[PDB]
Amino acid sequence: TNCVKDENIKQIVPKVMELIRCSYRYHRAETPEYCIMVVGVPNVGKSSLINSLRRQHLRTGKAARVGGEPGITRAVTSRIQVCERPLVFLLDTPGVLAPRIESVETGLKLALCGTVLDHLVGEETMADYLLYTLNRHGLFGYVQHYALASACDQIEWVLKNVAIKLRKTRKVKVLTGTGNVNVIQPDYAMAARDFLRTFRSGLLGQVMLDRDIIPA
Amino acid sequence: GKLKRVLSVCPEVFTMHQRDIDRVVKVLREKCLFTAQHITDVLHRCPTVLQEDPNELEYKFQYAYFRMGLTHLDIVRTNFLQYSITKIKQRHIYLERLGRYQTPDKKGQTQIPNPSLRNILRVSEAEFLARTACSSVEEFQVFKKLLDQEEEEE
Amino acid sequence: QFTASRLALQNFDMTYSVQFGDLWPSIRVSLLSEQKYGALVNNFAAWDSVSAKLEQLSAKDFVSEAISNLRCFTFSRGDVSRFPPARLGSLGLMDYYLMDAASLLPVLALGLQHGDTVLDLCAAPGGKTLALLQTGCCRNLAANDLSTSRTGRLQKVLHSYVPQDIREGNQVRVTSWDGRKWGELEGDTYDRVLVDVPCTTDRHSLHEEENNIFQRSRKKERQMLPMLQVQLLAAGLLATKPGGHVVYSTCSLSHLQNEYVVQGAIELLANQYNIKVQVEDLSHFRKLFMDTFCFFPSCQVGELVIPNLMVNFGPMYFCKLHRLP
RNA sequence: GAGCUACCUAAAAACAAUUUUAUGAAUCAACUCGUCUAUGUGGCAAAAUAGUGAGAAGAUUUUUAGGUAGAGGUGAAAAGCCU
RNA sequence: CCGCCUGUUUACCAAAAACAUCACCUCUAGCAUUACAAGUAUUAGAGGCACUGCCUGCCCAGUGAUCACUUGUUCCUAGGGACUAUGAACGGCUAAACGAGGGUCCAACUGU
RNA sequence: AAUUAUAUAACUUAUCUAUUUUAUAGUAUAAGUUUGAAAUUUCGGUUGGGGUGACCUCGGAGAAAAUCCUCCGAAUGAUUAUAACCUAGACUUACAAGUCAAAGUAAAAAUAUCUUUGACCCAGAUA
Ligand SMILES: Nc1nc2c(ncn2[C@@H]2O[C@H](COP(=O)(O)OP(=O)(O)NP(=O)(O)O)[C@@H](O)[C@H]2O)c(=O)[nH]1
Ligand SMILES: [Mg+2]
Ligand SMILES: [Mg+2]
Ligand SMILES: [Mg+2]
Ligand SMILES: [Mg+2]
Ligand SMILES: [Mg+2]
Ligand SMILES: [Mg+2]
Ligand SMILES: [Mg+2]
Ligand SMILES: [Mg+2]
Ligand SMILES: [Mg+2]
Ligand SMILES: [Mg+2]
Ligand SMILES: [Mg+2]
Ligand SMILES: [Mg+2]
Ligand SMILES: [Mg+2]
Ligand SMILES: [Mg+2]
Ligand SMILES: [Mg+2]
Ligand SMILES: [Mg+2]
Ligand SMILES: [Mg+2]
Ligand SMILES: [Mg+2]
Ligand SMILES: [Mg+2]
Repeated sequence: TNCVKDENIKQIVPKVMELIRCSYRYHRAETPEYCIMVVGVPNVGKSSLINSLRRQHLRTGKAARVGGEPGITRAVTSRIQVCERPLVFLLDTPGVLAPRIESVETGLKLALCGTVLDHLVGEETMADYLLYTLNRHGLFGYVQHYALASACDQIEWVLKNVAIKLRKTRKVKVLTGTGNVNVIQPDYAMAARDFLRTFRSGLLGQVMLDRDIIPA
Repeated sequence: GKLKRVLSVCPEVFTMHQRDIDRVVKVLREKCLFTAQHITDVLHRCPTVLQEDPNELEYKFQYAYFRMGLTHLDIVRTNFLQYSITKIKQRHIYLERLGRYQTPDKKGQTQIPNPSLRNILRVSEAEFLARTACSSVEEFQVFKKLLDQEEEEE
Repeated sequence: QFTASRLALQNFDMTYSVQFGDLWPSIRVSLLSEQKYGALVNNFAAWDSVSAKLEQLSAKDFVSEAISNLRCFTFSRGDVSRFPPARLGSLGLMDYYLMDAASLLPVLALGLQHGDTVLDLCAAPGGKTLALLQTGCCRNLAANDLSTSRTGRLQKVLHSYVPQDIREGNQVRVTSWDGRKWGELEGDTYDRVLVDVPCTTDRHSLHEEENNIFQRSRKKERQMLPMLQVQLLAAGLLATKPGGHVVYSTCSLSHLQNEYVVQGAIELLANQYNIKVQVEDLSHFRKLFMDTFCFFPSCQVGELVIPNLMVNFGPMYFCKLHRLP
């Protein structure tokens, strides 16, 4: 499903109703009102799905606050009307990620997707993994958005160029033999934040992370 | 042109006493809450409304507004007031009891798509039964007699 | 806040629509429309008199036409004409009983034989008892009802119609005791027994708001109906003598309350009490009375009466059970 | 009872310097307001002080006189204001 | 994330995401000597609502084609006449700018 | 919500004018009808917090003279041999209401047989 462009969001309701048919309902067997729950890791579009269905069937609009940051929906809220003819109701729940993330790579792959707030994983480390994956997949689309000539495999080098392209500078305390001196420096951190953003928007190419480790 | 059609269908528009015209118009304004433009549309589109007595036009409008869940625009654009009450009740009630029609609820929603008002009334009885309700002509005649008895008891 | 009638219609649409498919609308409108009454003469005082006057009214006895001792007058197909209210005869007995014609079909299918003993496990005001006691020629008929207020109605009807002499003798015996308990009281006693279990009363449930089974407070009882119905049918199955016949009657259209209850009673009786009940074919019944009735034949066990606007004589379900041993 | 406050009518007044696509633009005084913190809590004060902040040629601010009165008035609706 | 923006508000616990706001939309009114207004539909009043551009498309008798029959509506009695003559509801976002708004991050800075 | 409602706005009949061959128009008022600007008054009781359902009077039955204790019914009809008046003494009972009844007299020539509830005021129907 794509929720910004409302693609394939019609097929969900017929399938969802079909599954309920085959199953049992017991306590709620007599109720004509269908309620269902959306859950997942944060920043996957759970709240978007609610609004997108709401406008494709009920044609009213946005009912759940939608944001570009993980962790916007805080608690399980009240019911929100989503459809009319089937009359399905959707319950919205806060994103829940995991107690343990299995492999650290599993945690990098989620950090790149925006599931993890980049500040408790490190912007620089996430940037290196992004470059590592982007080069292996052959999608050298970050050398045209940002002029990088032959391209590279060192995160420090590529981050240097993009910082120059964006004319960003910091005053950073560097620690030398004779003491501490504040030196104007290219903004590596700001470059990493912007470099990840273009990847998230999609202008750096179409990527399937699980292609390599779990092709199956 | 609007006068021409009105004069042909309702020749007595000029002859009718002032009271009769004012009552019909006032019913449309105070009681039916039609806009100024719609009043002209209804009078021009269905001139016979002037002949129809007051307190009977109001009942028909409220029947559409409340029981059938229609809006002012739908009533005007379909010439609902043109038809007779008997035809409206016979066809609507048959569809409702059949379950093929359903009042818009408080939210304004209907569980099943309601048939188009043009299909309910404008079309012929044979097409209306065959297509909108998918029933038999004999049942409709029996229903009409059964409905008639209830009105007497009512 | 949906009313009890609203809930009944709401529930029926959810379930009956699936069960009956394309036929649900026709049934839906018929149930909501006014019912059709079939006049049943009292025989006795006016065995001929009432028949002549009703014939002048153009009503025709369908039972007599079907045979072509119960004679019930009904109007022609699609005729909406009503019946004049029943009047007291010169001899002091009522001319006729106006009741649902389909309600009399289970009695006609019970195959009463002369010199028999009959029981109505739950005949509250039912004319089924009146039809049974009328020309049945069944010795020592018994009536039992869970309630006492409705038991009063039964005596009223008997008093108005049945002459004192027939009723005065113990040949008619009225009781107010639990139907399920009755099975233990009189096992293998009666040749023919009619069990009309409490049912969802679909037509009355929609029309009547008061004492509606679909009320929120009575939800507990409404859910428990299938269990209670099975118990009553089993008790009657115990009571009937070896080789006896019993008919299970239900007003509702629910598959749960019609097919599962009868088969459940058979299975429970087959296991706990080690008795085998073999059903008797009723297909020929559909052919006989198709003129004045319309039946949904698919039902594996029993015959169901579907109300249609042409013939609004539904709703009734009745299955004939013969005790092989 | 509108010498406070709300809105209005009449007659008046004030706005330096610096930049600007020339303005309900920018920087920032006078002036208007009152963001955040500490103090004060019978206090200097029945709402202040000290810092820190917002606007500052405009839907700006301010002065004088008049007007609308409680079943009411006024209100860029806080059911806010009318000693 | 929220609100288009500059503005406004609970004097004395809330300055805000609330109110107003240009723009857009709906409804009412064909008129003069005290308001509206010494005005007149490009006006005035009442009220709603971010604009911008982009989508969805309620809907407007049928069938043979300006044209014939069936409908529809009325009457006279099931027969006989008379008469028809773009756009609702919605949305996703100009997309920027701006903010003593509410969250978050980095750098620096420090007696936190 | 109940009671009102010459605030407006319509109408109808009078009244008053004109005209008119009975018609029109109008209208310092009265009586109606329709709208409702407003006005006045109220928020029964039992129900963990609610939501909900319910319940509030009387009769029958168990516990056995307690209970939010457990059941059935009634706001009855049927049945008729039609069942008067008058009057000791008692029951029950806060009050109110509700029961039984000898004697005497009078109709006839066995009682009604099954087994319940609503006061006062105020309105009705009659001879
Ligand atoms: N490209 C793209 N972006 C999408 C899609 N669906 C959602 N998004 C983006 O994801 C964000 C919205 O996610 P949201 O619906 O809040 O997800 P959530 O899981 O419900 N939020 P939370 O983390 O608080 O639990 C926005 O940045 C939105 O543009 C999609 O189909 N495509
Ligand atoms: Mg002043
Ligand atoms: Mg200056
Ligand atoms: Mg400025
Ligand atoms: Mg400033
Ligand atoms: Mg500024
Ligand atoms: Mg102000
Ligand atoms: Mg407010
Ligand atoms: Mg408030
Ligand atoms: Mg703002
Ligand atoms: Mg501002
Ligand atoms: Mg202020
Ligand atoms: Mg304050
Ligand atoms: Mg502020
Ligand atoms: Mg403050
Ligand atoms: Mg606002
Ligand atoms: Mg702010
Ligand atoms: Mg730091
Ligand atoms: Mg006393
Ligand atoms: Mg005596």
